[PDB]
Amino acid sequence: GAMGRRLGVMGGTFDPIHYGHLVAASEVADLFDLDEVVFVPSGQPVSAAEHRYLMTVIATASNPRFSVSRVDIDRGGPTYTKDTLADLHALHPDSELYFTTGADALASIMSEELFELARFVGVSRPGALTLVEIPALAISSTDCRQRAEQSRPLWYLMPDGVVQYVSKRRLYT
Amino acid sequence: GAMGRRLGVMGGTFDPIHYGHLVAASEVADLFDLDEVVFVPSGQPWRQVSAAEHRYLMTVIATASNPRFSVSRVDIDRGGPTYTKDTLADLHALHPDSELYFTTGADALASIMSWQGWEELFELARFVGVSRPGYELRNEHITSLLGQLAKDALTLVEIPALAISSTDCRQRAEQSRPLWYLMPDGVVQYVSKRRLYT
Ligand SMILES: NC(=O)c1ccc[n+]([C@@H]2O[C@H](COP(=O)([O-])OP(=O)(O)OC[C@H]3O[C@@H](n4cnc5c(N)ncnc54)[C@H](OP(=O)(O)O)[C@@H]3O)[C@@H](O)[C@H]2O)c1
Ligand SMILES: NC(=O)c1ccc[n+]([C@@H]2O[C@H](COP(=O)([O-])OP(=O)(O)OC[C@H]3O[C@@H](n4cnc5c(N)ncnc54)[C@H](OP(=O)(O)O)[C@@H]3O)[C@@H](O)[C@H]2O)c1
Repeated sequence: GAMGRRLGVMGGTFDPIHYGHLVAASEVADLFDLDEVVFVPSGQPVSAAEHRYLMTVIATASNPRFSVSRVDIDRGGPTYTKDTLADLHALHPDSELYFTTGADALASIMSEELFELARFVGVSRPGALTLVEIPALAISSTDCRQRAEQSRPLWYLMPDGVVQYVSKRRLYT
Repeated sequence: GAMGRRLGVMGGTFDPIHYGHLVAASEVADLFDLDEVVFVPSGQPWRQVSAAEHRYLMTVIATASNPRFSVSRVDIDRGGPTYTKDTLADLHALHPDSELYFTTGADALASIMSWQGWEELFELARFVGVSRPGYELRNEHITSLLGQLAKDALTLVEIPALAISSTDCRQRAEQSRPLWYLMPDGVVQYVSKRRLYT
């Protein structure tokens, strides 16, 4: 990008992924001049990992600057962000890494050397380490699961392909 | 539908249309058992908006894939300032056997409720005010007006996705910031190709 090789790392459970996440990634990419945003579904932080992976693949497929990595899922065991960053650094060693996730998740992970590996960006609804406010994050995976539980439509909260994956695999019923 | 023939009427300026609007229409359709939602881009405002045809076309682009959404020209072709009374009369004439459910933003519905002659609107349609998070009615006259209304005549529904606003979209466009995932791809491209907020 304009500020050198930079890579977003969008950590999350994504159960399900939705337009709030996609908007957040898109915004964070623009603000920090990122070349790409790798979505990394957590292995073990909840639907099976293959579902969360495929929903993320379906959702990001059409964007040339988004991709999905299985590094946390394929590692096995609990998911640590130091391992995610190590793996992604090994793949893109000439890029500066920008780890992006929900601000609340980011408030907990800091319970040290993580800052040697990456810059951290916390996203939330409004109200080194940077906080970015995203109005579309009023959409949440919790509402999405409840709507699916109650048989209410998910249209326009997420890509059609993800609306259909959730319905076809009966994910939250 | 499950409670009879019902048509959603989704009234707005739509400058631009966004996923908020589309989520709102989809949710109200489900909540009120509506067979169809007709989007009605507004004509002249009561303020500078993009030309009516742009707003018409973004709305067509955005609703095309949905079998239950359509777009009407009745307000853009009437001319003068848009009165929802005229919208409803026109749509009533066109869909004589449907109960109409006029749906718009809660703040706009309050303005409609402030207009002299509001009573005759409820002879033509039921009303749904869609609000975003943090919405509060701060009008004691309008609050008392709600008590004049029959059961199910007016319903308020909070839609988290209406945090996305047309005002924020126009600002993002003005600031060369991406609109991806706030609105359908076709609408992002329309805005860019017609250079709407430059
Ligand atoms: N020890 C560790 O290294 C450790 C510990 C905890 C978390 N983490 C990491 O933190 C990340 C987040 O974990 P999680 O999703 O399981 O947290 P979570 O507890 O499921 O969610 C916390 C909040 O963050 C939001 N959120 C999560 N991921 C997001 C994203 N990428 N973009 C925007 N909002 C997002 C959530 O909204 P939605 O529900 O709508 O997504 C929710 O409001 C993962 O990469 C995980 O590996 C690491
Ligand atoms: N006296 C009258 O009969 C009278 C007077 C005024 C308006 N109206 C009618 O009221 C409707 C709204 O007018 P407008 O768009 O010009 O109002 P507006 O002032 O531009 O909108 C006020 C608020 O309502 C939201 N909103 C508008 N239409 C919406 C919709 N269909 N669904 C969800 N949120 C919506 C707006 O969000 P966004 O910016 O994101 O859309 C904004 O937060 C139109 O059909 C208009 O003809 C009638």
